Amino acid sequence: SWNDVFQYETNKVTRIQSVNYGTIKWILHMTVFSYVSFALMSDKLYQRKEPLISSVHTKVKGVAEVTENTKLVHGIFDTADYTLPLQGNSFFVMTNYLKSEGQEQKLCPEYPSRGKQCHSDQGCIKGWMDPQSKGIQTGRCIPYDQKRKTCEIFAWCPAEEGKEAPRPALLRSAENFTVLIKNNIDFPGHNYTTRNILPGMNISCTFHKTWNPQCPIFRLGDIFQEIGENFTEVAVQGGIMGIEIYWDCNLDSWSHRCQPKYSFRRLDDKYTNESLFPGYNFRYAKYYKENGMEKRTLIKAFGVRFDILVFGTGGKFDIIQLVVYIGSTLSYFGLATVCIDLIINTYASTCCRSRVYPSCKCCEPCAVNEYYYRKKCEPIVEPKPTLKYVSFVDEPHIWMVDQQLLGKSLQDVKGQEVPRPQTDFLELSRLDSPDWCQCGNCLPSQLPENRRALEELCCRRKPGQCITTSELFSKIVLSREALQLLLLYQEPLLALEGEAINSKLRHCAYRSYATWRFVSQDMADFAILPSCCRWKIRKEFPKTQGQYSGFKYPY
Amino acid sequence: SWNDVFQYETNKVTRIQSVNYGTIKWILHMTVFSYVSFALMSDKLYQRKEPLISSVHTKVKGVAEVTENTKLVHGIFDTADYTLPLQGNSFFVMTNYLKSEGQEQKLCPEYPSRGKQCHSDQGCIKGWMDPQSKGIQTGRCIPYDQKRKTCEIFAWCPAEEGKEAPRPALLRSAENFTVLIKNNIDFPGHNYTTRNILPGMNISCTFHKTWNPQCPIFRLGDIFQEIGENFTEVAVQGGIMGIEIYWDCNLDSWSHRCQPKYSFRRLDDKYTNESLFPGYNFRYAKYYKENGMEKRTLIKAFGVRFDILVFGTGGKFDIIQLVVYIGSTLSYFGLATVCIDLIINTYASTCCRSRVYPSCKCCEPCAVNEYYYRKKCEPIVEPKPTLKYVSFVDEPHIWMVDQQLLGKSLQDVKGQEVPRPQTDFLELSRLDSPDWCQCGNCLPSQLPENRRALEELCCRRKPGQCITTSELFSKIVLSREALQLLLLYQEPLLALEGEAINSKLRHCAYRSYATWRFVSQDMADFAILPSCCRWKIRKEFPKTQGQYSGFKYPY
Amino acid sequence: SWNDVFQYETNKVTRIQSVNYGTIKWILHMTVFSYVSFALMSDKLYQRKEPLISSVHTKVKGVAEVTENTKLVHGIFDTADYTLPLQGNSFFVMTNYLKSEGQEQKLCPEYPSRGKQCHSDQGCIKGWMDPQSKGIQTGRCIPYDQKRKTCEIFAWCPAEEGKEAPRPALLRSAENFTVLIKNNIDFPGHNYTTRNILPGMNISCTFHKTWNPQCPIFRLGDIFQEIGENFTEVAVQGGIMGIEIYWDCNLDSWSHRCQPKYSFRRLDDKYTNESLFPGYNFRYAKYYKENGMEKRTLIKAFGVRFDILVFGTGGKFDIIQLVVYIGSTLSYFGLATVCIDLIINTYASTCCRSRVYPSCKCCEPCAVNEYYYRKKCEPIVEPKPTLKYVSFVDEPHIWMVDQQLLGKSLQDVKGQEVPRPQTDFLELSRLDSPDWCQCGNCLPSQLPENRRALEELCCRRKPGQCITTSELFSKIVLSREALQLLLLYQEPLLALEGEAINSKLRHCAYRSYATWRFVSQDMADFAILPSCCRWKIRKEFPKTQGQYSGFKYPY
Ligand SMILES: Clc1cccc(-n2nnnc2NCc2ccccc2Oc2ccccn2)c1Cl
Ligand SMILES: Clc1cccc(-n2nnnc2NCc2ccccc2Oc2ccccn2)c1Cl
Ligand SMILES: Clc1cccc(-n2nnnc2NCc2ccccc2Oc2ccccn2)c1Cl
Ligand SMILES: Nc1nc2c(ncn2[C@@H]2O[C@H](COP(=O)(O)OP(=O)(O)O)[C@@H](O)[C@H]2O)c(=O)[nH]1
Ligand SMILES: Nc1nc2c(ncn2[C@@H]2O[C@H](COP(=O)(O)OP(=O)(O)O)[C@@H](O)[C@H]2O)c(=O)[nH]1
Ligand SMILES: Nc1nc2c(ncn2[C@@H]2O[C@H](COP(=O)(O)OP(=O)(O)O)[C@@H](O)[C@H]2O)c(=O)[nH]1
Ligand SMILES: *[C@@H]1O[C@H](CO)[C@@H](O)[C@H](O)[C@H]1NC(C)=O
Ligand SMILES: *[C@@H]1O[C@H](CO)[C@@H](O)[C@H](O)[C@H]1NC(C)=O
Ligand SMILES: *[C@@H]1O[C@H](CO)[C@@H](O)[C@H](O)[C@H]1NC(C)=O
Ligand SMILES: *[C@@H]1O[C@H](CO)[C@@H](O)[C@H](O)[C@H]1NC(C)=O
Ligand SMILES: *[C@@H]1O[C@H](CO)[C@@H](O)[C@H](O)[C@H]1NC(C)=O
Ligand SMILES: *[C@@H]1O[C@H](CO)[C@@H](O)[C@H](O)[C@H]1NC(C)=O
Ligand code: NA
Ligand SMILES: [Zn+2]
Ligand SMILES: [Zn+2]
Ligand SMILES: [Zn+2]
Ligand SMILES: [Zn+2]
Ligand SMILES: [Zn+2]
Ligand SMILES: [Zn+2]
Repeated sequence: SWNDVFQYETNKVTRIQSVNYGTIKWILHMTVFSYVSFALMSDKLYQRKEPLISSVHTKVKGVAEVTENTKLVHGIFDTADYTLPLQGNSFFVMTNYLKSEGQEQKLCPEYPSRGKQCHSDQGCIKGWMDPQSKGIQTGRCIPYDQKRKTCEIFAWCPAEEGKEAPRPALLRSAENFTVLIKNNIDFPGHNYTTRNILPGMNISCTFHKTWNPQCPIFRLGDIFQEIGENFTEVAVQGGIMGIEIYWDCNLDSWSHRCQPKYSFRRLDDKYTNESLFPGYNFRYAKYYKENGMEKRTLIKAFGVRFDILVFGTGGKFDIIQLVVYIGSTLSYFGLATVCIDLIINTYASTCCRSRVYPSCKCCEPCAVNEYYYRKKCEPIVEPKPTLKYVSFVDEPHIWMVDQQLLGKSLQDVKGQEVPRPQTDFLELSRLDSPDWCQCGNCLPSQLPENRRALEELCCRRKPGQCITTSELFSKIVLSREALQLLLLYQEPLLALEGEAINSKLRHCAYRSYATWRFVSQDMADFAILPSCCRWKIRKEFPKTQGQYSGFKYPY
Repeated sequence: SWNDVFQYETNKVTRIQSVNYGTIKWILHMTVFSYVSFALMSDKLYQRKEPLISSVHTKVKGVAEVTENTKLVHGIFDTADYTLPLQGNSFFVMTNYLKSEGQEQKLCPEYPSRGKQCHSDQGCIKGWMDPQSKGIQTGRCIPYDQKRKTCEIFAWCPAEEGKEAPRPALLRSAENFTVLIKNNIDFPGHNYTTRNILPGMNISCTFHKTWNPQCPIFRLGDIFQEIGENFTEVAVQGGIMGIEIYWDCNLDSWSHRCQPKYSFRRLDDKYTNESLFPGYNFRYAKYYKENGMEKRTLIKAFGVRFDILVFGTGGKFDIIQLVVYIGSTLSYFGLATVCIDLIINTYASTCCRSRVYPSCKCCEPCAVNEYYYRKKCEPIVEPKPTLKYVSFVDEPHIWMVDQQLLGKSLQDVKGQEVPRPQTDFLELSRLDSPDWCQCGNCLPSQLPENRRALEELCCRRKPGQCITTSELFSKIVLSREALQLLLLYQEPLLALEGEAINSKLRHCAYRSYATWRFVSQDMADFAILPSCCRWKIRKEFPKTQGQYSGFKYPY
Repeated sequence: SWNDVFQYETNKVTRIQSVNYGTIKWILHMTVFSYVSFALMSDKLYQRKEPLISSVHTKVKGVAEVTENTKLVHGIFDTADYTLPLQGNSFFVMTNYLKSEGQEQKLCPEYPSRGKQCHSDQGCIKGWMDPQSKGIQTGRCIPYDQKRKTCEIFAWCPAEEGKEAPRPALLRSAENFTVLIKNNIDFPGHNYTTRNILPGMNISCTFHKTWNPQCPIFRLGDIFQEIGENFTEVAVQGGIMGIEIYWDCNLDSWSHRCQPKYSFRRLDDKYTNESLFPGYNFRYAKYYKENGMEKRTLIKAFGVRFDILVFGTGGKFDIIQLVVYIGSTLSYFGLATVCIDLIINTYASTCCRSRVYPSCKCCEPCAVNEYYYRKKCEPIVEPKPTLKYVSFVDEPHIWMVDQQLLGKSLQDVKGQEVPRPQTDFLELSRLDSPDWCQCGNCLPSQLPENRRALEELCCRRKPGQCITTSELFSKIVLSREALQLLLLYQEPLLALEGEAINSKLRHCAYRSYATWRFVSQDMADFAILPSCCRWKIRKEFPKTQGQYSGFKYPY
């Protein structure tokens, strides 16, 4: 069994000197290789990709001059006046405000915003909380001014909720403010970190997608203008703007590159329903005790929230990824074999000559695929007991019968026609009768009736001379000298005495007939001799005791 | 060499008409195809997936009525009173508070919380910072009330740290508050963006996992109740709640779909140790100068922080992903071949007939695999110098010797038994002696002693008649006419003169014996002639000058 | 066609008893298997990986004692005095501050920071906004102190912008503060959630990478010291520090593990340009009305922003991932076949014996690959009309001509030399003349001139005796008895009358010569008979009417 370990199996192959097939093979191989390499390079499937972790630090610069009114009030706003302490992934710049000073808890008329003007105390509801007004209704319609009256609410008073944002925006100058963004990223798996500002960078730059695509200083109005948004209009009610920072980073030494790409995107819907809080604002309150009364000053601050969104991946060569990709793509290199074998097996079909070629004679030279097919494939048949082969001297083909004989004579049974194999020319280049019978020599079978129909076969389908009348039958089958010579060839020291030699000669005659007619040993093994030939052989080599056994299943 | 380019190699194959094998093959092919397709469709391995980038904007609605006590104090809380300006990925709603007004830097008794009541100045430590009390101890135990005394600390005074949160929570009405969540997402690789609110959506809706699973307006109490949490109890000390927004988005036109799925999850541990800050609170201070004294008002605000967590992927068809998947799965289509070849090579074994079949005769019909194996495999042996083949007329098999001869005669040397090949019946269907010897005809070798044992072989293992006594030996081996005919067949214009013709006839006789006995040319090449036959041949075709060279290694 | 369904094709293979090839095959198989398994286990390519979603809750503990100056002012700072309400992914600890109390809108001298000292009103610019000073210049150079004068600005006054941060930092004690971090993560795809604090954990612990690598309580100074950063110096101007929490989590039951790894990283550049806002600070304003004047108190707060960065993946077994990996790696198991077949086809080359072996005789035993190659490959040639084979009795090889004959005689045409196939020894082990001619027997062709050169071939290249003079030619080719015997073998009941039998005998003689000389039937089919032999055959079997057709293309 140890030799069973030291075995190598290699496939048998046939080789063709064909220009067409070799050319097609190499073309397909090159195509597969080119696509595989292109995909590998384009998608960098040799790399392991890791997402980044980011930190953002922002700084806003700018002073706004605000002139508002009775009297002309001039003032300015600095960063502490329009920005919040947060300086990370988001920052807020106030662009407009409404302020209510000295609020007190008490009853006051609800502000007459859209559809808040009541006509009778029936319209008002006692105890009902109005989230819009931010107070509790007392169910009384009371005057708000000379020509309007509204529901009385308990709230911080005076209540200006629902008041329209001032137009134009008070902090319009914010269009001209600048923000510096510092972005630190890291790929912890690859142990790589970098930042968006490097030594030698200019500090007086201002971002431009063309001239200065790497300056991290942005004018807000320019941010809006780059994407077709009007800062002046958004400043009235506010909005949300995104600054996207994309890092497509290659961390391989021979191709190292990691720099940010900046882009902008509005994040609030422009056509938001008035009931879904259009824009962006928040209310900030300060609380103080004055005159023994606890009071509140509220500012409703409209502005733009800038969301800084940082995303990306870092790639570095990984051998396991490349190995997996190559394995995934290796099987595509059998395309040439699949296609050319398909061509060979398709043009080897007979129908491709009888029908296709007459219509199109350009494909006539493609008949050589029959030769390739016969040199490539060896068809064989499952050797099961009902398998039988018969040959008729009148006909040139062989007939295969692969069904049980339900009493019907094998002569009458139909069968699948198959070609007669060609005998090797090298080896050849040497020196009252039964109704089913018509050769005048067959005899009734001598087996049990259950299996008598097997031996009820003749040498031909039509009346004529028996095959055994030929001298070849006696030369090959009944020539005792030839059979003894064959047996001696197999058993040099054979003893020619007894009935055993007679049986051996009878079997050799059966084999000789079967090999002469069916040629192939696979067919010869399952062949069936005609009754005439069988009984002639048996008469030439009689069996003293017992009746003849007949054909036996080799398996 | 150019013709070497234009070559196509195709594998030689044998074909079997078998119902069982074809059925198994197609079943396995269909199984592999079905699993591959199912996996591709289920996991959408034809798609490239990209993670989303998100922006969240929240708005809380609701007014709380608070009645607290000496006197009955009625007041209300609006959004500016219980929410912070931040409206992004997280928002905070105050549900309870403790307020300390008019704090001053001075010495005060430490608040008598759990285990903070001292009995003597020894318990207190001078200069020690207590993070719980948030002051510096002076090492003196001083009275706090009539019946308790605590360590004196320098801190903002009066100090109420450690005071229990009021129960029930003052802002319980917050259960009935609502929040509107607006979520904007983008897949920048796929250049796709959408939002969680679309035109035509109802505004008076309230979220429900069944009735309104797409309304982005949520009642906080409902959020808690959906996951078995009690808002009333959490409101006392606070907590953290997660609102998860999942985007499983398909961006293919024929299957386009991108909508959010909402879900809730508590993020703070319910059974947190009292020493690990259970709940959620923060302390907010306002500073003011009154009476020339700089004072502080501190509010300890308990509440629920809502964390909005947005995650998901967007898939779109990619040809390279599909190609990689198909390549990864192509090799699974050789399963049918592997399994059926395994069956053929396993049932071709001899042991599978001698032992297995008697126990189970259902497997008797599976002996046909021997035929398939012999039609599929051609075993060959490495042709190395020690390779030899011998045949004995008494025995029916061949004996292979593959070891060096250490003086021992080849007759005595043991060998591996191998079958005698079958001669093509088509070609056959034609017209004082040494101790190791027992045929009475062998002679001692005439080589040098170092290699004499090679030629010390007989024609049989047991006493009997020599093979050469048969007429076949003279007909085939010693028939000068036959050998001349063979030589002329190979060399039509051969000259029959000199000793060269004698040598050629001797070699042809050796070849004829080797082909007759061993049949196969692979075995014939490495065969060894018996001494009797060899010396008989040499006598029939004597060599005038020199001793005979003997067997030569073909390689 | 139904039988076409029930077919199984298996490859024909040859088997070699070789120790070297089997050993190499098993070594390569084991190598491929070992690498595949190692990669699968190391990279856990059987797992589907999901990114986590995180929530962070922080709590800072500590009290700072600050003694600052005229008079000695002693005070303390608690969490509400140096922390902001936010307690999520980032938190801020104030380490230094500059405070400006009682600011008013009015004109004031610009603070004399680096290069802000003007000498004349020309240096100042009217109406220019200075983001550094945060005011509007009036274009007047006015005194700031006794020995310096600066540009007058309208701003919040007094303006201290540009003033140096105090050194040493006032809140140095913050080195000794602690922060507790609570981190909740979830893998929603795998439906797994955990947290960084579990029951039974010690509460008095403090983080250490060696002793306490799992305590989520961190001293800030220790955070800095672990990565070689000086808290004392960073406290003056501030900075940003990252606390990274990595979750490498395996969610398989047999290998379950999910715990955090903590690490630190400075996120602000240490060598930042003074014009790019080095450090970290923000300005916070409180607004109040005093004496009827609206005033502002501004604090410029320097400190450390701590960014808590949480990242990681969770893996769980997926069958589809494993199936894809196995399919991707299956094709690597053909390496043994590729390599050994390459060896066989490379050492089967002739040049590898004539040249390589003499230089290196260690490779002499590798000549056995010629036997393997001839037992493995069957070369065949495309059967196209110009294909011809010729043989010359003087020469021992065959000559293939694969080009059109442009009138030149086939005798003169050159051709590709090919070996003569070996005849099966088993079958063999039996009983005025044209200028191009030199055998004295050839005759001019009798075809049309367009195709006469095909038949203008002789039996030899050099003068000598004709092949047909041999008795073998008459025995094999002209033996009428042998040809009739062959025809009867193929057609047992053949009728020997008419000219049809003569034509059959002529064709059989052509076939016999072609098989005798070219041996292979593939070459015999396209062989060309010499004129001498052809005309001798035709004379022996004359054609009564019509001229002889000649060679015909089989396809
Ligand atoms: Cl969004 C935001 C961010 C940061 C701070 C604030 N707050 N909070 N309280 N006040 C402000 N800003 C200042 C201010 C706002 C409106 C009206 C008057 C006013 O005072 C003056 C007086 C003179 C010149 C300039 N401003 C806000 Cl609302
Ligand atoms: Cl968490 C948070 C978010 C947003 C704001 C605050 N702040 N900061 N300072 N005050 C508040 N809210 C108001 C307030 C809280 C407690 C007690 C009294 C009180 O005032 C009144 C008086 C009458 C009616 C209602 N409230 C906080 Cl603590
Ligand atoms: Cl960053 C930040 C976070 C949180 C709060 C604040 N604010 N905002 N306003 N004041 C503070 N802190 C308090 C304070 C800061 C500087 C000087 C004096 C001072 O008051 C006293 C008085 C006695 C003892 C201690 N402090 C800031 Cl600046
Ligand atoms: N192929 C084939 N073999 C046959 C046929 N008849 C007999 N045999 C073989 O010949 C043997 C039986 O010969 P037979 O003389 O009838 O048996 P006997 O009773 O021992 O004399 C069996 O092994 C059969 O395989 C036949 O028609 N075709
Ligand atoms: N297979 C085989 N070949 C043999 C044997 N003896 C001789 N030969 C072959 O015959 C040739 C030598 O014949 P021999 O008459 O001894 O050589 P001589 O000295 O030239 O006459 C060699 O090429 C051998 O391959 C044998 O026993 N077996
Ligand atoms: N291979 C080969 N075949 C030949 C040659 N000459 C004739 N044939 C074959 O012999 C047949 C023609 O024989 P021929 O006597 O000339 O034809 P006829 O006119 O019917 O008598 C054709 O089918 C040819 O394939 C030859 O030189 N080589
Ligand atoms: C922005 O700056 C330009 C140039 O100084 C000025 O013309 C423009 O009016 C400014 N915009 C606003 C809104 O003040
Ligand atoms: C931008 O908005 C402002 C305010 O409504 C308006 O005056 C101005 O014309 C707008 N500009 C454009 C280009 O729409
Ligand atoms: C919530 O609203 C319902 C219906 O108005 C009311 O019955 C309930 O008391 C409210 N909850 C609280 C805590 O006020
Ligand atoms: C919820 O908590 C409150 C406060 O402790 C309690 O009164 C109420 O019974 C609780 N409800 C449930 C269902 O546990
Ligand atoms: C930190 O604490 C240690 C031990 O109490 C003390 O020696 C050191 O001075 C403290 N650091 C500062 C900056 O106060
Ligand atoms: C840390 O910084 C402080 C402030 O500059 C300095 O006094 C101290 O020597 C520094 N320590 C080290 C180790 O550099
Ligand atoms: Na594969
Ligand atoms: Zn008959
Ligand atoms: Zn008959
Ligand atoms: Zn002997
Ligand atoms: Zn003998
Ligand atoms: Zn000639
Ligand atoms: Zn000739």
